[PDB]
Amino acid sequence: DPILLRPVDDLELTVRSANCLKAEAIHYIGDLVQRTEVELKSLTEIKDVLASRGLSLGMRLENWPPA
Amino acid sequence: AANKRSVMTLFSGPTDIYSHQVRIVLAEKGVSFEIEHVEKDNPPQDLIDLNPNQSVPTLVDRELTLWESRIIMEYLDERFPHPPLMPVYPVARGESRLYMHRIEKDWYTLMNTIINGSASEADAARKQLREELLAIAPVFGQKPYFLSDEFSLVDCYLAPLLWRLPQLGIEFSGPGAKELKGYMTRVFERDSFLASLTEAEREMRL
Amino acid sequence: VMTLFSGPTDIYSHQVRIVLAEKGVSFEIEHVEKDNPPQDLIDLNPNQSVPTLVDRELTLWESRIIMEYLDERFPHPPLMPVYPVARGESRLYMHRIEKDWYTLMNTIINGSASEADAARKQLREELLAIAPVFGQKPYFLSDEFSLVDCYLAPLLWRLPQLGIEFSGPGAKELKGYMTRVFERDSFLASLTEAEREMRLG
Amino acid sequence: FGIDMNTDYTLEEVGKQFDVTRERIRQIEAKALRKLRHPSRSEVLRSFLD
Repeated sequence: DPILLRPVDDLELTVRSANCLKAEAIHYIGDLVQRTEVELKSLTEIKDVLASRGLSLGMRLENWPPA
Repeated sequence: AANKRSVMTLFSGPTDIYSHQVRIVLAEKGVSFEIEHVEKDNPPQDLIDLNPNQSVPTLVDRELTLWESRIIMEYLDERFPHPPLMPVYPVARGESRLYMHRIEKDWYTLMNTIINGSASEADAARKQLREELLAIAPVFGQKPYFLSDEFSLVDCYLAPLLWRLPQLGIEFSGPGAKELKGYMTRVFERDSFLASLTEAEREMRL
Repeated sequence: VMTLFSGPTDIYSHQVRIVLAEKGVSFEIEHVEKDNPPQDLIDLNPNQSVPTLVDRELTLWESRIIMEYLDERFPHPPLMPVYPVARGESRLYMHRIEKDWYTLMNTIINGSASEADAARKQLREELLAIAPVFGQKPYFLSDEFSLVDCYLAPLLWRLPQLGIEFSGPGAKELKGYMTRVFERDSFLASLTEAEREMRLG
Repeated sequence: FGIDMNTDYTLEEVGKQFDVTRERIRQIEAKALRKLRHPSRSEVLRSFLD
């Protein structure tokens, strides 16, 4: 998709639920589809932001990231 | 009290165009105003005591009441500026205060005379009123508004006096009414008009 | 090219003259007969009502429109507030005096001697009511002459011709006003010979 | 700014318009102008530089 390669703040997510994710040393969103829930009101906000724009949890993504 | 809040205070007229002229400029700037459709027989109490001239409408914002709609709809256009409603150039700003004076002294008294005139005057007024309103017909081709391509207060003096068209028994007729009538399609349904129009004045539209 | 169709006596035409001679506008006045200028000024004025201004492209009447033009175009010295709060005050205060007092003087000139007494004394008690307030500022609610006093200076100048006066109270804090404003060159070089002989000044 | 309007304005000169007069007005614009600063909202706007 064109929707995996964006800046992690480019989803307009909310600041504390943006701050936990970003402050926990995440790099790109194409890993976010791969990010597991065991690795992480903070849960609710990752949930609707991904289901709004066509994103999702625990997905399967190989050959990533090559810059 | 009335001024005791950080908001306005307006004692409007439910049918009197002095209010409805103020309503459009009141809401066209996006401010939260209190509506009070009150009567001359029984207005609100604060409208009687703090209003030592006792007119309608009447606006009150933390310092004193304001009336005489040109004073009212000027205080809002000079204090709450965006969007703007009056030009910048003191030449074009002069006449823009001049057309308004040529409406409150030219097309107002045809409304009062039709409110208290004889049977022929209601036609004589309607005669002088209806035909001359077609006399300014070709104006609208050059400008989408009254000689000012942006929406401005001089247009707001027309539409409320164009919303009471059949209310006092009027209908247009002649060649080129499509130009002015089609123009009414461009102004009679704006947000500043649609959200501001009182349903009491709407029912005459059917 | 800025001409003015001034009246010889009427306070309205004396109003605009104070604004012009104040700002320093280079103007030329054309007089009217008594309060009628020619029938020739109906083409640039379908109302035929004085005063009327003509500055090279523009026509204006109803001095409410005229005076705010010259204030809005010729900026200094300014004759209005600065922030929108007080301009509503001055713009409204002048609506009082042009509504209560000015038309009140109608029957004092154009009303029979019966009603002339009616307007005369009922107005006088109003005249000294704001009289103590002149102990707040020099002018009518201002520390510097502005548009709001523009309706009083040509108003006060008509006192002895109408027939009302100050006598004891209403003259102490009041008469200091006219002796402070009637000396400014703007009102000085505004005085016309027809409006001068009304009083000894 | 003077965008689509007459002369520009002062902050607390504006604050008497929204009626909440405070140093919020220096904030509302402050964080908003950051949002336009982000990418893909400045993608068309960036193109006017050089």
